[PDB]
Amino acid sequence: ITGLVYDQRMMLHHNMWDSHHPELPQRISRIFSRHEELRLLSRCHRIPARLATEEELALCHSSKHISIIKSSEHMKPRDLNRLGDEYNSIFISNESYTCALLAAGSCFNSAQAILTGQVRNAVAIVRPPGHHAEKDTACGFCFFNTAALTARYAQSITRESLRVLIVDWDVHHGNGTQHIFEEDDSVLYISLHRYEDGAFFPNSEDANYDKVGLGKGRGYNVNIPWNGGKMGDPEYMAAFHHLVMPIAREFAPELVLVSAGFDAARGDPLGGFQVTPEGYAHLTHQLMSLAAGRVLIILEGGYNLTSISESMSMCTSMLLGDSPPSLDHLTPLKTSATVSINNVLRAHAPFWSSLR
Ligand SMILES: NCCCNCCCCCC(O)(O)C(F)(F)F
Ligand SMILES: [Br-]
Ligand SMILES: [Br-]
Ligand SMILES: [Br-]
Ligand SMILES: [K+]
Ligand SMILES: [K+]
Ligand SMILES: [Zn+2]
Repeated sequence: ITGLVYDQRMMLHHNMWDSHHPELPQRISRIFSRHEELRLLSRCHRIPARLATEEELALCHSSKHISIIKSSEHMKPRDLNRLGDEYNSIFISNESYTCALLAAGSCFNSAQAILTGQVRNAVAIVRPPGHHAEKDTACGFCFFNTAALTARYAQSITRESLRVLIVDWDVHHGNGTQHIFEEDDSVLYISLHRYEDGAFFPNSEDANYDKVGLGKGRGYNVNIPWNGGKMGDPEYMAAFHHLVMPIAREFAPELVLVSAGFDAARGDPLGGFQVTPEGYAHLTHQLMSLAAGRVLIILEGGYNLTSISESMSMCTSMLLGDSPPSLDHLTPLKTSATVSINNVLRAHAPFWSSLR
């Protein structure tokens, strides 16, 4: 069976100055609603949300960071505004901390359900997102790094060296996730992201292909950066075919986490890409051949309400065992994307024998 967690309480996090800010509360209600419409919801086993504990947060975050974000809970508006503006792209309301605890806790429960064999796989319709969050700071709509925390939680209830793969197909680089695991050979981080030579958020050259990890983590950080063109299904299918999947098989994860942002989607106001729902279905389907089907799909970004609802529903459909929808005829990829994939191929060929 396929697990699903959703809690409307996570809608409580909101922007009291700009109510039309793209990271909307209804991002999660709309995705959930689409699951009802497509009658996918009843096919799933509902997994309860819970609060992450401060101890669980400490798995990836410093006492300082946890403490300050926690304090925002009892802050007055003007102090909330001040505190948020101290970060890169953050808004805060009195409910933000709790919502971020719920987001992470929901994912812990889902990973637990997967690892105990209660479900085979699962989707987590959560917010605020997580993958920009660093050990010591909030960033890009994220407070705590949900997927990173779920990885450590997973290892904490199995064995410390449980091989976790994190595929991050949110259109932005997960800077927080890369950094948290940069010296780690037990968590393989693979991100596809619009890069534009560092001009695309989060504007750091950390996201380039030559950042392959440090220390015993060398080779266990894979950045696939897109430059120039409007990337869509063919570019992503080719990157999975040439890079993501063979690296994944060689790594042989025991658990796959998808930092599944849907802002690379056709229609997204931010991403500028054109991955279709069918595309996301095929990416999901391929990831399902890993870790004996143990896949947790975690909502990150994505800001066209219609696009993210259709896209994530299609993923859940794949996790339920539906056959992949047919892709549009795959155009020869944009020459820029070929150059990107070759750069990664050359950068990780020394660490992965499947790449040569
Ligand atoms: N003029 C400044 C534009 C800054 N734009 C911020 C984009 C944030 C993206 C967040 C995300 O989609 O990566 C997450 F997954 F975290 F939600
Ligand atoms: Br923005
Ligand atoms: Br239903
Ligand atoms: Br952006
Ligand atoms: K990404
Ligand atoms: K790593
Ligand atoms: Zn994003």
